[PDB]
Amino acid sequence: AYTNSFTRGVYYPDKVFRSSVLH
Amino acid sequence: FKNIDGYFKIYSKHTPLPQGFSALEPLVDLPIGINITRFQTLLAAYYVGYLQPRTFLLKYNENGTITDAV
Amino acid sequence: STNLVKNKCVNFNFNGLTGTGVLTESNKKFLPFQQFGRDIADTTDAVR
Amino acid sequence: IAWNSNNLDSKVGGNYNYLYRLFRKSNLKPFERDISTEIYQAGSTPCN
Repeated sequence: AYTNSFTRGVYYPDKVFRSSVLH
Repeated sequence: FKNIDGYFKIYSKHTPLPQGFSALEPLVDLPIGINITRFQTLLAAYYVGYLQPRTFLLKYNENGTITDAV
Repeated sequence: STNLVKNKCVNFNFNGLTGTGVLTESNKKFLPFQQFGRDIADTTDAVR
Repeated sequence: IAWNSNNLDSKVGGNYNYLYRLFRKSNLKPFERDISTEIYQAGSTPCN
């Protein structure tokens, strides 16, 4: 079968805190 | 799950495939290195998607969490 | 290791990274896997 | 770190218990190990 991944699979790429930044 | 120079990273989240955003905090990383070209599952229904090197624009909100991406 | 001094410009060394500045109590919500804040200029803004 | 081991490693008669891999079909990645002992085929005739 098949399904659509709408907006899934997003993970924090590094162990660095960040805030109000569009990295 | 992914493997880079042997290092095996795992990320996960408890979400109570729907819409919205929910970033996956890492839980474990296995620093040994296995040449992996297979995958299985032991024990229902599940999903599978693969990963490609894709540049992303991440929107860290004020509390420091990924709330949206491009 | 030494003691921790806040509200004063000090020559800090956390886990081997040097620097200089004033240390303060932060309300930033580090998640258990994060050890560093980071600035626009790749400057450590906050630490654990 | 490298340092000579003539003191114990080498003995009389030929210490052939320390191996190396001479032929490989192509080059390597950084940091990968090959425990394969399979024969190396130079021509087009299978050896099996």
